Amino acid sequence: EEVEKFLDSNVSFAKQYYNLRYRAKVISDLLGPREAAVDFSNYHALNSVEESEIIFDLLRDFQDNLQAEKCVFNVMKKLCFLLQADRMSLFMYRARNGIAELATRLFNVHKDAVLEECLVAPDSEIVFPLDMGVVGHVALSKKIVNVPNTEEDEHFCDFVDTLTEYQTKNILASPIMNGKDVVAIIMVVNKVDGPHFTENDEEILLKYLNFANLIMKVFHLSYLHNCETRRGQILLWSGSKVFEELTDIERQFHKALYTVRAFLNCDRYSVGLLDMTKQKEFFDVWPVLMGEAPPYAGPRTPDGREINFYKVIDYILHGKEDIKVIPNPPPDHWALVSGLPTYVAQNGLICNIMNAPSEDFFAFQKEPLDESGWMIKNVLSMPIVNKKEEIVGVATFYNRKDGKPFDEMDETLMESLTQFLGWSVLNPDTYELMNKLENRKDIFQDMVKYHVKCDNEEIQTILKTREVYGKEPWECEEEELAEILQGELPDADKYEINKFHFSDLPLTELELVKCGIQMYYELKVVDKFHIPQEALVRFMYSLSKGYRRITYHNWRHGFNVGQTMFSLLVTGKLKRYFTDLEALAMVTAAFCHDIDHRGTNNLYQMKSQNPLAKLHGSSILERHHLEFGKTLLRDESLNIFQNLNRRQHEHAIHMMDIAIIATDLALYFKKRTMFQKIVDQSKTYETQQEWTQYMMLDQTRKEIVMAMMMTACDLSAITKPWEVQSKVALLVAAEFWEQGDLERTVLQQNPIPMMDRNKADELPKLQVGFIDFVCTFVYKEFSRFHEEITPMLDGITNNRKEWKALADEYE
Amino acid sequence: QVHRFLDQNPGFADQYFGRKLSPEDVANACEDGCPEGCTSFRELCQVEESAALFELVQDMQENVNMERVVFKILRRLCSILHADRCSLFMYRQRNGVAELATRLFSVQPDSVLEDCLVPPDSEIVFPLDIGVVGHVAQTKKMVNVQDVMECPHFSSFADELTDYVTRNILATPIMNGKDVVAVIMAVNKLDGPCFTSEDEDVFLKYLNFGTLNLKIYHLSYLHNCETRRGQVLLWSANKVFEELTDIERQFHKAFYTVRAYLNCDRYSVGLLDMTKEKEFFDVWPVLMGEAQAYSGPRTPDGREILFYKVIDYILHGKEDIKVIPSPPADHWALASGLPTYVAESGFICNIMNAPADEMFNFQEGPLDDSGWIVKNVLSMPIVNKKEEIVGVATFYNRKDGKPFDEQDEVLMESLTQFLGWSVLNTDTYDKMNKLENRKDIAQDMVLYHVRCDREEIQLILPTRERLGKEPADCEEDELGKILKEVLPGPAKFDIYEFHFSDLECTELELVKCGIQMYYELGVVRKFQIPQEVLVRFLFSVSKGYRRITYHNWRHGFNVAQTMFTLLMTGKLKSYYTDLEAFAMVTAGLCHDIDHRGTNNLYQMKSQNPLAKLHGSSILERHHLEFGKFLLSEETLNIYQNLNRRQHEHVIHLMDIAIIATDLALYFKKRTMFQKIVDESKNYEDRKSWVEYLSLETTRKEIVMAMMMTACDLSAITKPWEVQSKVALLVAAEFWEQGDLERTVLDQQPIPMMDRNKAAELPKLQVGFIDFVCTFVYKEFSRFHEEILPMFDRLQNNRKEWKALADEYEAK
Amino acid sequence: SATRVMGGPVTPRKGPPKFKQRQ
Amino acid sequence: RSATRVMGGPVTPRKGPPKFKQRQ
Ligand SMILES: CCCOc1ccc(S(=O)(=O)NCC[C@H]2CCCN2C)cc1-c1nc(=O)c2c([nH]1)c(CCC)nn2C
Ligand SMILES: CCCOc1ccc(S(=O)(=O)NCC[C@H]2CCCN2C)cc1-c1nc(=O)c2c([nH]1)c(CCC)nn2C
Ligand SMILES: Nc1nc2c(ncn2[C@@H]2O[C@@H]3COP(=O)(O)O[C@H]3[C@H]2O)c(=O)[nH]1
Ligand SMILES: Nc1nc2c(ncn2[C@@H]2O[C@@H]3COP(=O)(O)O[C@H]3[C@H]2O)c(=O)[nH]1
Ligand SMILES: [Mg+2]
Ligand SMILES: [Mg+2]
Ligand SMILES: [Zn+2]
Ligand SMILES: [Zn+2]
Repeated sequence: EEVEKFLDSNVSFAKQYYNLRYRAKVISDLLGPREAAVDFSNYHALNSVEESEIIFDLLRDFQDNLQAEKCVFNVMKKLCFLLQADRMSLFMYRARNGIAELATRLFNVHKDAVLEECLVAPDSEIVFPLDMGVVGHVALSKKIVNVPNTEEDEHFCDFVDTLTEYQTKNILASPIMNGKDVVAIIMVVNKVDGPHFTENDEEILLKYLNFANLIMKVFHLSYLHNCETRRGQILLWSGSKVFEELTDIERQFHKALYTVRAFLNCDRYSVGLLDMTKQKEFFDVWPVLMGEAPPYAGPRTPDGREINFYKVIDYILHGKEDIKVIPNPPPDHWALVSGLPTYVAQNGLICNIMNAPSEDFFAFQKEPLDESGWMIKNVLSMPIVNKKEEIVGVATFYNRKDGKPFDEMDETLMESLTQFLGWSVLNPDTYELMNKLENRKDIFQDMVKYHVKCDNEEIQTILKTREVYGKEPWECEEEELAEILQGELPDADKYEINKFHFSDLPLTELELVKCGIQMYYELKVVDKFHIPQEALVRFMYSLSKGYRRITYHNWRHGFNVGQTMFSLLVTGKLKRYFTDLEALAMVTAAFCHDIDHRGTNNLYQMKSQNPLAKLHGSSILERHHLEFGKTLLRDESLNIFQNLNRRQHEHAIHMMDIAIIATDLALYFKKRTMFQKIVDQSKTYETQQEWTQYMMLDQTRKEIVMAMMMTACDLSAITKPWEVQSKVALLVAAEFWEQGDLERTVLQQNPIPMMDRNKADELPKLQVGFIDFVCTFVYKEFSRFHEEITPMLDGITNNRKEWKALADEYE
Repeated sequence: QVHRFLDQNPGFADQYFGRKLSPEDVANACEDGCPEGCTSFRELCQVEESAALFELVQDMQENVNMERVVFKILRRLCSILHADRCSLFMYRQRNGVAELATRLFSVQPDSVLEDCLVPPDSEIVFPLDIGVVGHVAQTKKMVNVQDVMECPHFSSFADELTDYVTRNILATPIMNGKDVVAVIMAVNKLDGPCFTSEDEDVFLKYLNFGTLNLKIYHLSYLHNCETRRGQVLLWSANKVFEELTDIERQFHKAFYTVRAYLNCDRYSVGLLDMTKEKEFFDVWPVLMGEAQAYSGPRTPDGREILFYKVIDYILHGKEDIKVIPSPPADHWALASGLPTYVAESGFICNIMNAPADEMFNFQEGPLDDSGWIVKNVLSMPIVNKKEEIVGVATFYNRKDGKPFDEQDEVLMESLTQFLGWSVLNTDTYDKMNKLENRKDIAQDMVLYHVRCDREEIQLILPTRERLGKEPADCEEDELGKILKEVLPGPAKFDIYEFHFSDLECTELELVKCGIQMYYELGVVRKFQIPQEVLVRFLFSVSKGYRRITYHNWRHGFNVAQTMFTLLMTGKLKSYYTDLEAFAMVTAGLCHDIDHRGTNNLYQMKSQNPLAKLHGSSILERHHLEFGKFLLSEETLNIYQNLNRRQHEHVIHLMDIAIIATDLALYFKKRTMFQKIVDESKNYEDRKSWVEYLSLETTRKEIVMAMMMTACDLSAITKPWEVQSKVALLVAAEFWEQGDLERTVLDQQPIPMMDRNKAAELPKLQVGFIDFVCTFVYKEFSRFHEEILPMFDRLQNNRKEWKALADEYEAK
Repeated sequence: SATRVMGGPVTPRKGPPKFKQRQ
Repeated sequence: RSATRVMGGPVTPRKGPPKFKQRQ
């Protein structure tokens, strides 16, 4: 009894004690699967107990996975009792074709209804444009609207009242607002108490719209998140397939659309490619102008081309996947019958169509195309536009997989896809420019080959097969060709082709060509590698034609370098370190070293921005000659190395790249020290045979020796007797003065005294400066290497004496 | 006081609380008739909880009340679970490893948000294998620990760090359907053994609201992140397809445009070198010991890791973008070594708390000014479709100070994946430039071999002998005076007659006559053609023709001569102006302009680059192309003194004239010319007909297109002595192509092109005459009576061949 | 159904279609 | 001060070699 008084006197003390132990039990019971203990089969104001139970019941619908429609309907049923309204409805906000509309989702909701009796299927949808009555007014107003008395108070519509044989006099609606965009509109119609709705009902609606707003907010965000995720995947997957290869437009578009077929969420969709021909040829225009054929009168693209779908790609995803490509589709093709792709190509506008059969503007198929009864219900068509604002194709997307019309999110998804495809038309354009540019290059390269390759009439000046046997060279046996050449080729000893003082002045170009073939014979490489005689003669003659008719770098310079290399191997005994295969490539590389020399320096190619300069950033003319020399060797009739096996061919080529590029003076000035080390080390061996055997094995030092030997041969004109040198000089200076004039007129630059005509009388001073700076090191070391190349050093020393004498006279 | 009594008698407590309460309350309690809701204070708890819970529902509706709502929930969750503290750990994934970082810490019922919100730099991070939080987040189920000591996964990091010791732990994972958002824990203050089963149920039912607010927050963040990624891919693709550029410009454009969506303080893009091997001269120094082999890091492909350019983006306080050509090793982005490490491994690196990282060297302290220190770094490799790392992109401090999470990793990885794939647009750009350069070089190489040089032009001009000056230094009157003394008169080589024969003239004489034909037309003086250009152009055209049996320079001149004699002798000049006669003769000269000796059918069969480049009418488009190319040269441009209108008109005619030489077009447009002839017959006199035809453009083109066909086949109309010889040259060319098809293509040639059927040459010639030649010359003779000699001779030739054909039939 | 429409979605105003322009 | 008693860095009990993501 005492405790009873203590609890009863201090009622507050009994409160938090109840809160301490009996509060968890209350909350757990209330939040569990319980139904509100309020007599909804009545009409009265709710006290705190009933109000709390209604709130708790609405809170109980916040379970996982948030079924949006069921939870909203539950709020609607409670709002029926609280607001004393008769029926409630919900209008989802939707936007297609840029205009907004409201589509019914829940209709005829009363306090004694179920979800199935009020849910609205897409086929039973009622669509309200924003320019209509109270439903449209609320969406535009974004504020509670209370139609208090009757329908004579502006912006009221009678369609649904006639459609549903119902009468609406009292309306109180409010929009569900997701920050700045309207998601749905909730509405009440009529009121079974008497005179409409009071401000209390507006407060009740606002109070209990908090739960409905949260449910729609989750539903709206999940849909937005899913749509944006699909757009990211579409762009990524499309980019992956676009950049896989460089292919034409039909192959590229087919790959991209097929890959992203999962994210589009459509049953069927097809793409029609328009012809891009803007102008016809003259012979196709003549019949029209002369009246033979009537002019074109069909629809035209905005840029001014005839609308002609030449290829249509069809994707079918009904359940039996099928992809077809139709060339020249018939005008009654199922995709093109409606005329919508033609309309899109004509106007270039994005088209969104709901209820395609009921659309009278386009002749859509009202019959089931498929045996399963696949109606065409929703269609969305947009044009594919390249960077020139021309229409490349029309992409059409048919019924969605969920049955709902294409809203603003579907339009944005496919618009990004068509924007990406329209941009990616650049790749097929480059691919078409690819084949044309490659074919044009091959055509011109074949044109050069004819102008340089020796023909059947010119080869008879050396082979003379017609006079001896009466047959053409390609019919004569190798023994017969050898017998003719033996009596035609000049004698090596008589012409002194293996001497360091040999002069080409009293010989003609044909005699130089005959000499060149003889040097190949004297190396015993024709029989060893089974080089065909006709190919050898044709190759040497084509080399004669390849060299330009310029002052110094003509074919005569090419032979003198090649002749010197032959003498260095034979007379200089530098062949003792090299194999027969290498000597064959080394001599051949010398003959082709400055093959298509234009008479201009490497630095000139830098300054004039020649196509050679852009192609070869490094040493230019050395690489250009190497490429051209290989091109001549690749031809069948000119391929000397055609009888060499795989291993020998690459080794022969490898010597050719190094030797030809070694002719650059920039490379020589960098590696001249390494050659000095090699020649210095050569003196640490007891016998010459020991050094030789070491040289056959090491390949890096063989290449460096070969690279230096190219430099010695290239400048070998300085070692010739004074009579030959005095004419070779002033013959290359003429080439330098021509380039100097080119730089003055073309580049508006003052040339160096080496290139200047005004300093012609100062030339001998530069030659001494040239000998003392470049040529002296080449031959001083080589003469130290081999005692047999002493005449080269003796020749240049004599020449420097004469040039110095001339320079002394000038001073 | 009495609390221990009512604890020991649960039956009394339930009985006392089951008693109804008097209307007298203690404090407000929203007493709307709720004193006896089936318990003494259950309704009081019902109303108070509903009012508090509803206020929370209101809070989530606004926006960013996530932390505020959760804190209020945890404040209310405590004191009903009697937990001492309540905390919230957010779930995030970096580097593929999930972490749980603290957002809210110990929450007493009297706490405030400022005392419990955890700044990102002050947060505690746990992995999934440490603590009960990892246990909860891995199994995705509730964990109730009745004693911390017996727990096998408990971690004492936070216990020692703060000061508090934990005894009972109750945690749940807040579930977003499939992913984990957060973990909520309640700790201690049970005043008993542990958390009871009634606290187990209340925790889940009460926290369903917290799941709702966290689900909205998580969805909003996910929706925002996906939106940014979609825009990044769209804007990046827009800039990639703008044009074909190199990797430097393309990466700079894409990264600069998405700088807003990236949401980073700074980020730098470093580009790696793409050279695989080095040239021979770069390998020699390391082989002879002059240099040491590379010992630094290497890419997985095997390249030496060298950054040949670094693009720096600074967005912290002022937008500054720098491009460093040679980035030194002390560069702020590179000094860390992370970009070097990424290039080594190719792994996506995400770093939290950079100054506390010991693996890399992040400079502890401020970079530049304004105290900008590195806190969070994210680096990914840019990899092309060939699985080669072309660059490394490093992203620095997030703009909101949070560590880089999974959403950021996906955002930048998609950007780098897209930009890595788009290297193909840069590889194609480089190969574009090389093909264009190679084509331009080959064109120059062709141009030299076909153009007339200084020495060869002295065969027609001799300016050196007569004046001592080069042709480029002579005035027009002097050049005209010498040409008059050199060029033959109109009465010497029968240039005005239909029976002209070139068998009595040399190639140089044909060239001189060709220049003479231009002089007789009067186009040189009227259009101001420099004489040197005219002579060079004609000589160049002579060189352009190959040295083949029939389609050689002699055939080219014969066609031009017949065109000249058609205009002047045939009186077809009446319908054309001097400008049009200019184009026709020139188009006649260049109609077989490196014709290769084979027809279009062979080009299709042999798959020549001509067949690939030109879809149809090959070898006429080629002849048109090369003839235009020769005229484009400055020294060979005879149209260089024609204005834009006249130049375009002449070029337009040459396209029509040269292409119409194709026999396929002549057959298709044969009847069109016949109608034109018939329209002439409807007129009364030539004066009226001339005035009508000289103004119509389409009719003149068709007539002129037919003139080329008569000129091309003009050898038939030649006298029998000329025709018999020419027909053998044509047969020889056909037999040569017949042999080529038999050997190269292994195809049986037609009887026209068969050596074994040479005895059928007379019979086929008659068939040729009766099928092709008869129509053109019959109508032209009908059109103009001056062309009648050609038709008379054609019939005579047919009689001669028929006599031979009948003779062969006899045997 | 609830909206008393079996066939398809219905709109009070049926006029010439309005189509969206490209971005 | 912060309720976590941690200043200037997100400390972590996990000590070891950092693990980095691999490309997809
Ligand atoms: C006899 C005519 C005078 O000609 C010259 C005048 C001066 C010089 S130079 O070395 O001192 N300055 C050139 C270097 C530049 C750049 C650095 C400074 N310097 C200004 C050399 C030559 C030269 N003479 C040749 O005989 C000769 C060549 N050059 C060549 C090219 C190499 C295939 N071949 N051949 C056979
Ligand atoms: C000299 C021996 C050839 O003489 C001929 C024999 C027959 C024919 S053909 O009516 O049969 N057309 C060929 C059609 C093919 C396909 C079907 C049957 N037929 C075999 C033409 C010619 C002919 N003779 C010429 O003199 C002559 C030309 N053709 C040509 C342009 C030939 C590109 N130019 N020139 C000057
Ligand atoms: N006939 C009918 N109309 C309803 C119902 N629920 C809401 N409404 C709305 O009543 C509105 C009256 O005219 P509106 O133009 O605002 O558009 C009408 C309907 O949207 C319902 O259950 N039946
Ligand atoms: N000081 C404090 N410690 C907490 C709080 N919540 C959890 N902890 C303890 O921190 C520990 C870290 O994660 P555990 O799984 O090891 O178990 C945790 C609890 O023991 C809190 O709100 N404050
Ligand atoms: Mg050279
Ligand atoms: Mg022809
Ligand atoms: Zn040279
Ligand atoms: Zn011809």
